[PDB]
Amino acid sequence: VQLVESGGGLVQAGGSLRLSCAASGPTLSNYAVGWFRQAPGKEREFVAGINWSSGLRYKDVVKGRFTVSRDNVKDTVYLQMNSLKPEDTAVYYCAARFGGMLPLQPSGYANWGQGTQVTVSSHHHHH
Amino acid sequence: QQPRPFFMIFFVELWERFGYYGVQGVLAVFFVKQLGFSQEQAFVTFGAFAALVYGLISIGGYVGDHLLGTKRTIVLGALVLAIGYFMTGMSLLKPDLIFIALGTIAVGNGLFKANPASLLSKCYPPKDPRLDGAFTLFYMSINIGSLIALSLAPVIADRFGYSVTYNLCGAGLIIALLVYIACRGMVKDIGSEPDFRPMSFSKLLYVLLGSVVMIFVCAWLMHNVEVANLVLIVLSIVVTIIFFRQNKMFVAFVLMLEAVVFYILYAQMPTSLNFFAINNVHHEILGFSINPVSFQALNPFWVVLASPILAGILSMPMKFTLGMFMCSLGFLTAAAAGMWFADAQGLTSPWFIVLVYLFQSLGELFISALGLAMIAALVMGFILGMWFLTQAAAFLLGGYVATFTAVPDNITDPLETLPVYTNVFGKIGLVTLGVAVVMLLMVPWLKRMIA
Ligand SMILES: CCCCCCCCCCCCO[C@@H]1O[C@H](CO)[C@@H](O[C@H]2O[C@H](CO)[C@@H](O)[C@H](O)[C@H]2O)[C@H](O)[C@H]1O
Ligand SMILES: CCCCCCCCCCCC
Ligand SMILES: CCCCCCCCCC
Ligand SMILES: CCCCCCCC
Ligand SMILES: CCCCCC
Repeated sequence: VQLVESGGGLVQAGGSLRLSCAASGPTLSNYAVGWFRQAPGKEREFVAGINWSSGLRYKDVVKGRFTVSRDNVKDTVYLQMNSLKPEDTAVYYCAARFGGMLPLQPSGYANWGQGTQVTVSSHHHHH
Repeated sequence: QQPRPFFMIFFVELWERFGYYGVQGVLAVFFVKQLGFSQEQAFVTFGAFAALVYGLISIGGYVGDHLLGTKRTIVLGALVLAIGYFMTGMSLLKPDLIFIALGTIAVGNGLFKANPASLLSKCYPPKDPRLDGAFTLFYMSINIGSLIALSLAPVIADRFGYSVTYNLCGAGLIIALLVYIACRGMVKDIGSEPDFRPMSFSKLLYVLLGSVVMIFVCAWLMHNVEVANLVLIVLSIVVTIIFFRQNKMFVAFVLMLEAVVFYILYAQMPTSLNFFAINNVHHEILGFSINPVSFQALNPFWVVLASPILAGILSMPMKFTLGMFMCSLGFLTAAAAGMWFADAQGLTSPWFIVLVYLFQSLGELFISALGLAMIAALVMGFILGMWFLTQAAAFLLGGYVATFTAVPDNITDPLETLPVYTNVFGKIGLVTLGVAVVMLLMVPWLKRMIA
């Protein structure tokens, strides 16, 4: 019913970061967990998610780069973000909806994490 | 307002129904999530469970009337039921137990179900005016227990696990048993004839042997639904043949077929309508988030509110017709909500499901409350057997119908599932409307035959 996100931070373009979502009283096992993100000056948008029975959904621009997965022993859902790009910079939220569906809009989800800042710098080493 | 044993029976019934609906409300989800069944397997296995639960009700009236006594059979049924619930809770340690545990619930239900009502009838002198009201309060008791269980059991299973939920079902049976034992003095001169002679241990052993055998047969049938299907098919065609060989019975036959359609539809609440709420309805109403499995509680909710009102408010075949029209409208409302009133993300307002369940519950109050009561007005033991057989078949058919809405476990987009639900519910509603119209047309001839 309340999700705790961890694992945000600052990373250079082309790097990787892993987000994790854990719940407290309810078992996250019965929930589809969607990851949303809100960039500066735009709306929350669905990024990626996993339903209660391992079905996956992804936004087009993160396919082949982000992987959502679930550890049902630790009752945790993970977002592994590889090949990160500056335009992936946003506050990321996990959201949980009972069952097998991952709706695209925030109103489909009742339970929300507080949000974790992810920043991707164009930084690269000097040649 | 009522005799003292009325309140004992009211509360025994409440707690027994609480245990049963605690299982029913979560069972299809338990199959899918805990046992890894596909939705199709889960729906047909629930259909088999429900068929056995319903069909075995025929045994408990005979056992209570003629073998052990009403009060003894209430006690025995409650104990077998409690054992079944604790066995279901144990099935999480021992998964291989699950079918045996469900068979124990089915058989326990078979022994128990007919007997509290029989007992209640004997609490009143034979032409007492309060009987009708007492039986309406009895139906409300069933649905208060069901309302509490269908509301809370999914929440409990989500927060503490299935073992706790099922053990609490068992605990509800234990406290029904405790309230009976504490109030035993209120029914010392109330019972069937065997209740007042010493218990025959011969008959008790016959009942225990037959019960254990039935528990294993039920387990097998629920594991192998493809042969439960043929068993009920051949039993149905055969009992139809022997009914046709042996005309107030013909009206009983057509009313039985109408009841079959009703139970096919009623069987959708824990299966297809349950997963429809899960997948394609918003899980928030009046600003509160809820577990969507709890939406099943809207059926007893509407019954509890509507049974007094409709008690305050043609005759037999027209009431049946009205109920069939109500059920048709419940499913047409579901279809319409999905076809025209969904969000862009594929989700519909829960107020449409509130209305779906209002329609379905009104159908219930017109049909199933007032069915075998005036099948008993047209009629015997053979027709009771056929009644329970055909309605068990209806639950098997209902599981099969539910499979047309089954969603593969990899689907995650509500816009993929919504047209499946809408196509199936719309076709159910159109067929049921057609059946209601033919019922309407036959009402005058039927009503003549009742004369
Ligand atoms: C239409 C019938 C409605 C049934 C009424 C439900 C009874 C109330 C539940 C017990 C008290 C509330 O306890 C809790 O509260 C929050 C907000 O209320 C609800 O919601 C929370 O838990 C449920 C299941 O555990 C999750 O599906 C839900 O997304 C989560 O946010 C649940 O209902 C209940 O788990
Ligand atoms: C009211 C007396 C209780 C009788 C219980 C006897 C149970 C006999 C057990 C037979 C085992 C198969
Ligand atoms: C190996 C799993 C077998 C489970 C059998 C459970 C039987 C318990 C009897 C009370
Ligand atoms: C009134 C006592 C009923 C006894 C039935 C118990 C059989 C195990
Ligand atoms: C009584 C109708 C049975 C239909 C089986 C397909």
